[PDB]
Amino acid sequence: ALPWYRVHTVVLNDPGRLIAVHLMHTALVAGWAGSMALYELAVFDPSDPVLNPMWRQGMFVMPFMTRLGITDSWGGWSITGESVSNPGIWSFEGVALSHIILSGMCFLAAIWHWVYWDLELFRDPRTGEPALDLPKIFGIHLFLSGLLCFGFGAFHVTGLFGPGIWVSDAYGITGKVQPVAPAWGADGFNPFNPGGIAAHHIAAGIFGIFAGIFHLTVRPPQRLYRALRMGNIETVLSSSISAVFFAAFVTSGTMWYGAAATPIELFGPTRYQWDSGYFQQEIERQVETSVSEGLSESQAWSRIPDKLAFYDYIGNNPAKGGLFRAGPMNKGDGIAEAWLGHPIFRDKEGRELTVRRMPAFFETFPVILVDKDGIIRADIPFRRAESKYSIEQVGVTVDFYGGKLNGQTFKDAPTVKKFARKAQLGEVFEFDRTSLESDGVFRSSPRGWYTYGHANFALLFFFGHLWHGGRTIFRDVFTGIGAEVTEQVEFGAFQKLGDKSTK
Amino acid sequence: GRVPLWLVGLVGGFAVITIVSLFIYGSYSGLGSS
Amino acid sequence: SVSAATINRARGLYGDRIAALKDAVAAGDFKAIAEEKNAFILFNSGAYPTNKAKKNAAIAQTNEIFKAIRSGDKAAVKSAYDAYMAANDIRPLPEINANIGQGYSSDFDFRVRTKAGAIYVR
Amino acid sequence: ALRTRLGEILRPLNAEYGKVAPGWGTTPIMGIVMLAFLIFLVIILQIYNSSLIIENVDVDWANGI
Amino acid sequence: EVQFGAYLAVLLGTFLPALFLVNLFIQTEARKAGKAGGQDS
Amino acid sequence: EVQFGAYLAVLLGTFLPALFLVNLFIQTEARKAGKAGGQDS
Amino acid sequence: TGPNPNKQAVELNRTSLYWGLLLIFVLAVLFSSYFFN
Amino acid sequence: MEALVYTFLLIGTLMVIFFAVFFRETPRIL
Amino acid sequence: STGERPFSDIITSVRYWIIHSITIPSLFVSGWLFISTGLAYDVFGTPRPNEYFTQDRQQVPLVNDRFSAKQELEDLTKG
Amino acid sequence: MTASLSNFIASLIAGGVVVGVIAIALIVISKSDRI
Amino acid sequence: PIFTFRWLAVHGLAIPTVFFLGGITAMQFIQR
Amino acid sequence: NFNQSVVDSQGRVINTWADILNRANLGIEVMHERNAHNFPLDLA
Amino acid sequence: RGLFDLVDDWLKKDRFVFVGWSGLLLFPTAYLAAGGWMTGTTFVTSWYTHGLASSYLEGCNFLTAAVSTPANSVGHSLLLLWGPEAQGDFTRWCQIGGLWTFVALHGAFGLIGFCLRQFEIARLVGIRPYNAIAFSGPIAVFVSVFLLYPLGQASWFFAPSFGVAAIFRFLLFLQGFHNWTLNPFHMMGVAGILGGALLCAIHGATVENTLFEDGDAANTFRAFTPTQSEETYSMVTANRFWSQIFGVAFSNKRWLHFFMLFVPVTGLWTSSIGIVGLALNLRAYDFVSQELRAAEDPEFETFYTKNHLLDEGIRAWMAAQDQPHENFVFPEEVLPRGNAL
Ligand code: CLA
Ligand code: CLA
Ligand code: CLA
Ligand code: CLA
Ligand SMILES: CCCCCCCCCCCCCCCC(=O)OC[C@H](COP(=O)(O)OC[C@@H](O)CO)OC(=O)CCCCCCCCCCCCCCC
Ligand SMILES: CC1=C(/C=C/C(C)=C/C=C/C(C)=C/C=C/C=C(C)/C=C/C=C(C)/C=C/C2=C(C)CCCC2(C)C)C(C)(C)CCC1
Ligand SMILES: CC1=C(/C=C/C(C)=C/C=C/C(C)=C/C=C/C=C(C)/C=C/C=C(C)/C=C/C2=C(C)CCCC2(C)C)C(C)(C)CCC1
Ligand code: OEX
Repeated sequence: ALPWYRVHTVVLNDPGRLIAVHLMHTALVAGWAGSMALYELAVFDPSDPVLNPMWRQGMFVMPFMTRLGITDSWGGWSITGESVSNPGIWSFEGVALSHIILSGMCFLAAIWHWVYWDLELFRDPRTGEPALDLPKIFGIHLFLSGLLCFGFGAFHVTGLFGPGIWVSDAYGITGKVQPVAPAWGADGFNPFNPGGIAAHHIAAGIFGIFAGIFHLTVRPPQRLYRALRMGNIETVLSSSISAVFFAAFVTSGTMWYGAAATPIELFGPTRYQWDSGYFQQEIERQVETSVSEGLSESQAWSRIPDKLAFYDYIGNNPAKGGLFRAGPMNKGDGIAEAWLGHPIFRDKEGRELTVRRMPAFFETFPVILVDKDGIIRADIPFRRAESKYSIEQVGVTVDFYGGKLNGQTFKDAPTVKKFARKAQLGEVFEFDRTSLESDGVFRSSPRGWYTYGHANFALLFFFGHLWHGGRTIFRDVFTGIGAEVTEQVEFGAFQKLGDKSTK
Repeated sequence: GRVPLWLVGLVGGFAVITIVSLFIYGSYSGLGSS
Repeated sequence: SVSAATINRARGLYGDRIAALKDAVAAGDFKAIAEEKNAFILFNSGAYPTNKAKKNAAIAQTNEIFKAIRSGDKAAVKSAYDAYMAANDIRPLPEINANIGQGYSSDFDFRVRTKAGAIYVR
Repeated sequence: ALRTRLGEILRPLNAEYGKVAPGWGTTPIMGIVMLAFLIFLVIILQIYNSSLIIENVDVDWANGI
Repeated sequence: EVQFGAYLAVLLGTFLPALFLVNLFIQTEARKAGKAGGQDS
Repeated sequence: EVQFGAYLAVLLGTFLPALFLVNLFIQTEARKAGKAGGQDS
Repeated sequence: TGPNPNKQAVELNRTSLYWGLLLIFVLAVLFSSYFFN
Repeated sequence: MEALVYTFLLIGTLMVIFFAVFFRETPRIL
Repeated sequence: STGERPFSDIITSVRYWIIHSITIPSLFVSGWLFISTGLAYDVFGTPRPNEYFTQDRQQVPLVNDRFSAKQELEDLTKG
Repeated sequence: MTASLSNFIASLIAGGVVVGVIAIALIVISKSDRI
Repeated sequence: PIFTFRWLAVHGLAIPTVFFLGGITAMQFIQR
Repeated sequence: NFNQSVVDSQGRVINTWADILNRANLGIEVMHERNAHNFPLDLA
Repeated sequence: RGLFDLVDDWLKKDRFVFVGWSGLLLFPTAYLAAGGWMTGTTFVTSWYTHGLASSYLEGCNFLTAAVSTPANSVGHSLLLLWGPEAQGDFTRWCQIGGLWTFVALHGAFGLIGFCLRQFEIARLVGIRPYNAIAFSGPIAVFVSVFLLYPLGQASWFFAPSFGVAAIFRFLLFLQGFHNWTLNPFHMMGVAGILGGALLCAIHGATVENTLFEDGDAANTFRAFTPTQSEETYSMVTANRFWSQIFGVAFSNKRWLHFFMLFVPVTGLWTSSIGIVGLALNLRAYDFVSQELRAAEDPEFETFYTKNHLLDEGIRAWMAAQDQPHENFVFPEEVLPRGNAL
């Protein structure tokens, strides 16, 4: 009778089975959250939090665990670069275990409601029909959720009762889970202020409480109850989808563009920090304040932290990889070992040449060596016959500063070209490609993958809103149109559109 | 009535042909013609 | 998007348009500074668009130019205009050549018909 | 039809079904709240775009600490 | 050189949806055979 | 180091016999439902 | 407990098998080689 | 060894088409 | 059939041509003189065939800053 | 209060004018065009 | 019945078309 | 072929969307069968 | 009755063009989006945003005029006329490229108002909403290409301009930079659109050719009235045709016409999923082991590796004049090139 696509509409009429089915769904979801987090703990390498963070390893579930305060693990390692004796119940393993308990307990509860659909609670008093009073149920759920939102903001983010939230600095060198005083002014609507997140859930949770109290009491009017069809449960579904993909364009937007809710050293740097050269300007400012302190150059560059140099790198872009490149970034180019050094390229006149870095569009950009005012002193030729700007003609020399290759000139023309190709992309490091047999070719961040799936899921959920937004409004004509429509489909004789009370 | 339709959609249809042929003419004269 | 080449461009476009007023500091041409007020404003927007601390440094370095010419002390004008070029590194584009050159490849570049506009045609 | 203890505790919340205020209700109040919520979203959309600029507010990575 | 779990992801991405849709067909053919009482039940 | 087609031989040696025996069960439950005429055919 | 006044038959035609197989096999022709790389 | 997987799926579709032409559910007028 | 005067009724009407012999040459010549006098060059800011380049700048004039584009376009057209 | 804010309230008002000019114009005809 | 929205929904298009086609025929003559 | 059709009063080519279209074609022209060509124009 | 009820009567009054509640959203926004495209292609430039000429006034044909995206200097700003980069001053708002966002933000609500119009007709006429479902495809293509694609890239500069040649290079932009034909989400889209034009050509032809004699005129079009109770083409004969020619044929008119709904629509969805791939640059660009073996065997050439050399033709040659703001200066020895051309 039922086709394969209508196959779940059997649970519409029985509200006792909806709860049986939502419990099986919430057992699969939390079962996934526990089992994927256990999988990630088997893959995770805590040995280097500097050049091997969680986003470098393709950790999708772990950044969501640490951004609300799970920093420690039962293996003794802390993610904040500490050493803890006793993490307690709440570690990476304990959170992952707690979702498997919840998966098992919601599984059993799902069976209990599927066996017992005959709960009296789901019956109308007036008629005998199985019926759910959707405006009272909403007012219950809105009160709870607004209560829980207020409790989250007031007692977890502000850290009265809870541990706080991951709050990093501007450049992702240091961050730690700490409480946050809420920011009530216009500063709260700055997305990069984590005080907005505390002040959000307090204030939005307050309205979630007092709109709960409103909907617990006030009944709908006839005009909304007839139009919006609040006796129909699918009107809840369509309107809920609209809230769910609206929330996905917001999360996948603030994922890709960054916010205080999705910080750098947790999910990876954004795309737009490579575009402006967001870390270059921080490298060069910290060098200028070191040479203004009186330092010579080769120890001016060695004071730059390695983690900051890791962020000014192309293989750390979300927009660098591709779809069917599967897995961590370390399967892209390898485990990072150490910063080599900052190349400075000089010509025969003692000027300074910077290789023009590549945009995120190009898989390949050539090697072009430009000076301070952006005029080409050198390149690497494709056609090598009549080239005027080849490195062997211009005689470009290489001198490094800092890192493991500190203070080493290279006047050797091949190696000048080799480090010219390396310096085109990123700050040049030395990797380990032999650990997992990493290829020579890039990947993408959890910041790339989160807003990939969710900007697509929000599109499919736009269609599912129009499907159920359509099916509720036209619930009666879902199985045919009748013969009564033949009179009302006529240009004229009704001066309104379809209404038999006219003429 | 008093003016038939085939005269009407024709002087209008001439005026399409005169102006569209004028669009091809100044495609070869003036700007956009090199 | 703010990028590196957008910083390079407004620096290349208007670093000509600041340093070439060295001719107008000499006689003290008071209209030639007021006609180039927007040159100071838009180099200020383009050379430090993300860096707001050096931008707000170059706000007051621009205000000190116009505060001085409003009084008219030609000694204190050059005493401020020297500081503006020596803090922000104002530099015009000099002549490029066949070995030292290629200012432009596309005709869309901001230095096509400039004196640092040349190409090795080959 | 299987009365439980918890079925009787939550029986009042499923009491009314289709009990409806007789026409037009609070929908002028709902419209004004919904109009104020839309203005609130345009403000957030334009601060975040930086198509609207507030004193001492930048749209940029700051060091909460 | 070829990626690794793709031998798994193709063949379990064929057979597990292919064998599923077989059984909604085997279900009906048995249900329509149980309906009209023949030699099969 | 672990052998290669064993990821295939286990998982296709589980699921293809497991999904087969499901369907001799799904066949009867439909056949016994087609027999006794209820809401299902 | 009790038998439901909800439970129903689920059906799929012979053609819908052939659509459904040829959906799965042809998507497996498409998205195979992308997974292999 | 993926050319096995390629030719299994291509011949796989060619088998499904053969059953879809010659073993189809016939439509009846009745 | 919706209670409107038909299209083939209005298009043949003599009165229809009396109003439209006035207005259609009025709106056409208003469209002519709109850029026969070149007022669109000043309203839409589109450059004349003289005005793609100036004496001073002979380079392609692209906007370089977001916020201060109001000042940048005024300088590129000033020459 | 900035210059960018003064433009925005000027568009909230003018947005409410255009909605307000149309919505009054619909009511006035629909009362005169009763049915 | 001279208004009835059809006068408007034709002249919503028809007054800008004639004014712009009057412009475009001037564009056909403007020279460099 | 609308390349270099839009020309100002001075004579310089003003570029259109056709020119970046035919800048794609230059990119595919210089690459296709890149060693089969021994002579400048692609007549064959 | 109430005020709102009288308002509801007068816009739902049956006349030549139905206004409706959705027409309060459609007819202003759909007029301005179609109006701003006509004014922007007849007057407004690319000269300060792209450095191009794009208007009928400057030299463009129908084929090269375009309402063009703003500069990359402006990021993803909304380019409001009152906004912080226009500040009133319509002349400066056109030269910055404000009309493109004007058209794209009114075309967005125009398509919303047109789909809502298909819900409003279908209620009061009393009919199932499958036109509104089938129109959700062209909403998805618009939102994902003209809105979701720029909003993951650098700015609004990278969405395509509203013009004939300006879209043509966006076809060749996404080829060179993104390898767009290789994306299998796009291959499902091509199969939906070519298969959609397939079904339009089949069901057109078979209905015209299994028709019944309903008159003595050699013209058959005049032998139909819309009020008939019988069928005007023999579905039994049409089934016997294709089952005996192609091997496999339809036998439902309900399943056929759903299938003509289904194939063009689900082409546009699966294609528009993949253009949210490139918005954030997750793309099927290369096969890895196919590209490994080429870099260890110089003997080994495919048509696939031939396409990568053509892609770096598009990447390298176009980009100096594709993105003029990033000031690419490419030496002529740098530019990759074959022999003699
Ligand atoms: C003191 C009070 C206070 C403070 C400080 C905040 C602070 C904040 N609120 Mg707010 N809020 C408050 C009270 C407060 N709220 C109250 C009381 C309510 C009522 C319940 C809300 C309801 C509210 C909502 C509904 C949202 C916020 C959001 C935010 C955050 C803004 C993030 C940002 O910059 O933009 C990012 C957000 C936006 C730009 C929102 C724009 C809305 C969408 C994107 C427009 C587009 C429509 C649709 C998606 C189009 C799809 C297709 C298209 C993509 C092509 C920020 C933390 C947003 C958030 O969570 O962001 C993370 C958010 O969505 N607030
Ligand atoms: C919260 C989301 C939600 C919910 C609860 C429902 C619920 C329902 N939908 Mg529905 N729908 C949704 C979103 C949702 N939809 C979206 C987003 C779309 C657009 C793609 C649709 C499109 C849609 C159509 C077109 C139809 C329904 C139908 C139905 C009804 C029966 C569904 C059924 O039997 O499926 C049966 C499905 C299967 C047996 C298997 C499908 C195989 C899928 C493709 C792969 C399995 C998914 C995989 C396991 C993991 C999912 C991951 C998750 C993140 C998505 C039911 C009321 C039907 C209906 O109303 O009856 C007339 C119907 O015709 N829906
Ligand atoms: C109903 C149809 C409709 C819709 C949906 C839109 C939608 C839009 N228009 Mg628009 N427009 C319309 C009709 C419409 N227009 C008409 C008819 C015209 C011709 C006059 C224009 C002319 C126009 C221009 C010239 C521009 C737009 C722009 C815009 C966009 C930005 C809106 C914005 O930021 O302001 C938000 C505005 C609101 C949310 C107003 C809603 C009503 C409010 C809530 C009432 C408040 C009133 C109250 C008294 C205010 C209190 C203030 C008090 C405390 C002092 C948006 C897509 C801009 C654009 O596209 O940029 C590229 C732009 O520059 N429009
Ligand atoms: C193509 C777009 C589209 C279409 C056709 C529909 C269609 C529908 N929606 Mg809907 N919806 C959409 C997008 C869409 N939705 C989006 C993006 C959201 C999230 C914000 C929603 C949220 C939503 C809810 C919450 C509900 C519906 C409902 C409905 C149904 C009833 C009709 C109705 O009231 O529409 C909704 C009305 C509109 C879409 C009108 C939009 C006009 C706005 C006010 C213009 C505002 C201009 C803007 C603010 C300018 C400033 C922005 C600028 C700065 C960029 C109908 C099936 C209802 C339903 O399912 O009934 C059972 C329901 O409960 N919708
Ligand atoms: C000399 C002849 C040369 C051609 C012979 C072989 C071609 C026959 C093709 C049939 C296969 C499809 C039948 C499946 C599905 C099938 O059984 O359909 C049978 C189906 C019959 O439908 P009915 O009208 O019976 O619908 C019953 C409905 O009520 C279902 O509820 O026919 C169709 O609807 C039209 C079929 C379009 C034909 C689809 C073609 C798809 C092309 C395949 C792509 C090829 C992949 C190749 C990979 C290498
Ligand atoms: C019973 C019990 C128990 C146990 C439990 C368990 C053991 C559980 C587990 C669970 C789990 C372990 C779960 C998980 C699951 C999984 C899932 C749920 C998955 C999902 C999937 C999907 C959904 C899909 C995906 C995808 C793909 C594949 C491709 C791409 C796309 C996507 C993403 C969509 C205990 C002892 C506690 C208690 C008592 C009772
Ligand atoms: C933006 C803007 C606006 C708007 C504007 C408008 C709304 C406009 C309109 C527009 C329009 C609405 C237009 C129209 C025009 C048209 C035209 C100009 C036409 C042309 C013609 C032709 C050329 C034709 C063609 C053809 C055909 C179709 C067929 C056959 C062939 C032929 C070729 C003949 C305003 C002021 C509000 C304000 C703000 C800004
Ligand atoms: O083969 Mn295919 O591509 Ca028609 O051009 Mn001549 O041939 Mn070859 O060269 Mn160029």
